[PDB]
Amino acid sequence: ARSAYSYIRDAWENPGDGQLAELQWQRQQEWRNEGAVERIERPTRLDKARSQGYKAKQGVIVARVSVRKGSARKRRHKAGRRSKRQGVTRITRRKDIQRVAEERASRTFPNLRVLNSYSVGQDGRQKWHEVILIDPNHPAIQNDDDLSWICADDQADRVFRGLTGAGRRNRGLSGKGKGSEKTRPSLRSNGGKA
Amino acid sequence: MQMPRRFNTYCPHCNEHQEHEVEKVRSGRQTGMKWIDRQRERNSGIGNDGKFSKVPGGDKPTKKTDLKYRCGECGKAHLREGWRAGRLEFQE
Amino acid sequence: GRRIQGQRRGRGTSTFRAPSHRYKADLEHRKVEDGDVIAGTVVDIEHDPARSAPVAAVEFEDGDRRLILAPEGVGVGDELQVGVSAEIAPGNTLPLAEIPEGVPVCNVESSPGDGGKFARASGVNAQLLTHDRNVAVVKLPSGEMKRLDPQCRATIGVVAGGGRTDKPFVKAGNKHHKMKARGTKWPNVRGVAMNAVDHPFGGGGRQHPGKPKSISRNAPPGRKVGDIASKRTGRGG
Amino acid sequence: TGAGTPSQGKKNTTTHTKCRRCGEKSYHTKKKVCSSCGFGKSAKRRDYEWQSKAGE
RNA sequence: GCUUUACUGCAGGCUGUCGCUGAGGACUCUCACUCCGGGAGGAGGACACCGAUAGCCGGGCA
RNA sequence: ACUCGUACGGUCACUGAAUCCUGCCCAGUGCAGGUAUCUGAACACCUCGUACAAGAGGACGAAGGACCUGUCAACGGCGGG
RNA sequence: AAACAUCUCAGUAUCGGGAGGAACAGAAAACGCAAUGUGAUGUCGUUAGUAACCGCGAGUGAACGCGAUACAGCCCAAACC
Ligand SMILES: [Cl-]
Ligand SMILES: [Cl-]
Ligand SMILES: [Cl-]
Ligand SMILES: [Cl-]
Ligand SMILES: [K+]
Ligand SMILES: [Mg+2]
Ligand SMILES: [Mg+2]
Ligand SMILES: [Mg+2]
Ligand SMILES: [Mg+2]
Ligand SMILES: [Mg+2]
Ligand SMILES: [Mg+2]
Ligand SMILES: [Mg+2]
Ligand SMILES: [Mg+2]
Ligand SMILES: [Mg+2]
Ligand SMILES: [Mg+2]
Ligand SMILES: [Mg+2]
Ligand SMILES: [Mg+2]
Ligand SMILES: [Mg+2]
Ligand SMILES: [Mg+2]
Ligand SMILES: [Mg+2]
Ligand SMILES: [Mg+2]
Ligand SMILES: [Mg+2]
Ligand SMILES: [Mg+2]
Ligand code: NA
Ligand code: NA
Ligand code: NA
Ligand code: NA
Ligand code: NA
Ligand code: NA
Ligand code: NA
Ligand code: NA
Ligand code: NA
Ligand code: NA
Ligand code: NA
Repeated sequence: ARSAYSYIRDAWENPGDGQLAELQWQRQQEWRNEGAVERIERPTRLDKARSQGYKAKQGVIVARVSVRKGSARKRRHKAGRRSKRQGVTRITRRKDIQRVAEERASRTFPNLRVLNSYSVGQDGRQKWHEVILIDPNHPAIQNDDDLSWICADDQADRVFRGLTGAGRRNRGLSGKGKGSEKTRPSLRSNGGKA
Repeated sequence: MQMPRRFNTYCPHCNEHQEHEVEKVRSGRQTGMKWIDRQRERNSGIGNDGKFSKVPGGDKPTKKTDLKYRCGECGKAHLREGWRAGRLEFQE
Repeated sequence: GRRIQGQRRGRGTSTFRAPSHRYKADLEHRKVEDGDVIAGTVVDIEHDPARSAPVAAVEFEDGDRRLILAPEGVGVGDELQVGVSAEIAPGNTLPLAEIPEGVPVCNVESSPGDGGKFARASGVNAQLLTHDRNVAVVKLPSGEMKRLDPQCRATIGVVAGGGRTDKPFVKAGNKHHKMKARGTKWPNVRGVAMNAVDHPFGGGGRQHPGKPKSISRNAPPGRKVGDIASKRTGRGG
Repeated sequence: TGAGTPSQGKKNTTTHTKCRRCGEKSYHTKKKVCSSCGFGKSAKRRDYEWQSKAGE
């Protein structure tokens, strides 16, 4: 039969309807008062967290991060620029808000490593995301066959190098075929054209 | 100048002389779906849009004749070279 | 060109800032839990560097010593009261509602409890005209009719130091001394006396504005200069 | 007053001094910042790619 | 470098529209949101702010 | 920032002590106000088109413009016959 | 580009953040010599200055496949406990 988890998920397909709607209308009020990075005891979306690697266990941490909505906060040119480069208003960043959020979280917990993240809604001027981080130094994790991989040296600061899930999709690495000529194996090896 | 609305002349389709009717070519409406229409949208962005930032040229003092010759029997039309004419009016 | 003077202002550099460290007190009404039992005694009359007008030091029953926006006719020893039950005499503060009409008031609050915003300069005064269980129409010194919450506290009387504007500075030196006590760059160079690069009115073989002086409300900073969105100009008509 | 020789006489102010971090006489004692290594401004040592030719 | 009713654009201002955003061509309300208030509470209120977009102005700037 | 500030304030400009004074002009340009009607973008809406879509057209119409007015100690003007 | 605005120089110079001895990628929601076919990923040779872009100007510019190098394939979430 259906898992209870399936219900959390089914609700989040329409965060603007039903009980979840009223729930969000309430939470955000408290959220808008919390900081930029708040550690939370339990994931707001259990199904999603667990689906992404979460585990009620020592060394596993979760944090909700808030980020402003919209295009790039850019300063206008202060020297000569051809018309093509005089833009300010329509310029958008190449890194999506979710990655920004994943980075702000990881910096807050210097010793932890990003595992994954998911959205938990947005009001008119900001978006919230919950990030799952892991303590690569806690033995409870170094002995977990399903996570100890994140303990390796080469997984250090993985979020800042785009090795995250959101980091990899944003890098255009989803497709294995047509369209990924300039993305795989990396954007930089392809002269930054993807 | 003046010109007959109908008159006998060669029909390239029938391959034989017949009465044709002369009419000025009414411009057709664009669909906005040609390749050029797509390039305009695609290539226009921040700053100058190259060729798409240009505007309508101008006008020659007198235009050439722009007519359609319709074969009175087979119903098909053909085009001819035009000649400069300040004004062109039909007779009947 | 270069940013005009009006633009250098906003950065808030020394030259444009007010000598705040040399100011005495931020003149605001007291915060009473409620009751009116709040009264104090005028202890001294001091000069307020920020307004070129006197201000009065007052000691309140509850040991509180604070400077206050002094209305005209307040002396050392006088007893002032602040509350809903405040007596109706010069220097006392109480909500517009409890104040009788036709009585001049000063240091009027825009929002009940904001401490007072209107009518605070030398010799000015507001005029409470109408009441109601909702609106308290007051006429500010500019001549405008301002609808206000009757719960807004105010002070009875006209501000002290009236008539300060009647005497001419006569000389540059006097202007200078006053100017030094304000957040303002002085003296003033005319735009038309500048170079094209420094001001929209600069340049030329002779001095004259380049275009018309009336500028649109929508004009951008660096260009909004001269007669801003003037509905009319001159004296004629 | 000449901006040259005559204005050189007023120069008796001490600004740049031996730096505690790098040893260069670039520590600005007024700003408490080394113009050479970045001490006082950055934990990381000051360095730029323009300090050498682009392909070197 | 500078100017302007030179060409092309870019900030900025004004204005419509969408999101935030809710209850009963004009209107009431309160619950988001904003502001005043130490607080209780007051004012304002689905507007404003902010995000997006559209039209106008736009040598302030390239 | 102005601002420990509140129109007897402070911002933006012009002229430049005193004395006697400061005429005529609102067509153009500017600014501002109004505006029956005209013009006026996008979303949503209606029609056609497309098993959908592109697209074409319609209805509505904000600021703005037309149009009207105010204003020269606003840019400036004050001739020929 | 014999001017110049798209284009080009170039995702270069330079700047911000970070890893390792190598990084990154990686076991198909692939390919599409259309097949009764191939079978994770890098890289080298080629495909090819071809397809594609472009005031269709000047310029710009891949991929599949093939020949090689080296080869390696697995773990969760959920169902049921
Ligand atoms: Cl990380
Ligand atoms: Cl013709
Ligand atoms: Cl003054
Ligand atoms: Cl194949
Ligand atoms: K260029
Ligand atoms: Mg590589
Ligand atoms: Mg453009
Ligand atoms: Mg104050
Ligand atoms: Mg004066
Ligand atoms: Mg000063
Ligand atoms: Mg002057
Ligand atoms: Mg000069
Ligand atoms: Mg200028
Ligand atoms: Mg003069
Ligand atoms: Mg003059
Ligand atoms: Mg010099
Ligand atoms: Mg506040
Ligand atoms: Mg220029
Ligand atoms: Mg050239
Ligand atoms: Mg050419
Ligand atoms: Mg290129
Ligand atoms: Mg291919
Ligand atoms: Mg297992
Ligand atoms: Na970290
Ligand atoms: Na790309
Ligand atoms: Na494109
Ligand atoms: Na001038
Ligand atoms: Na020059
Ligand atoms: Na006029
Ligand atoms: Na006029
Ligand atoms: Na050349
Ligand atoms: Na040139
Ligand atoms: Na081009
Ligand atoms: Na083959």
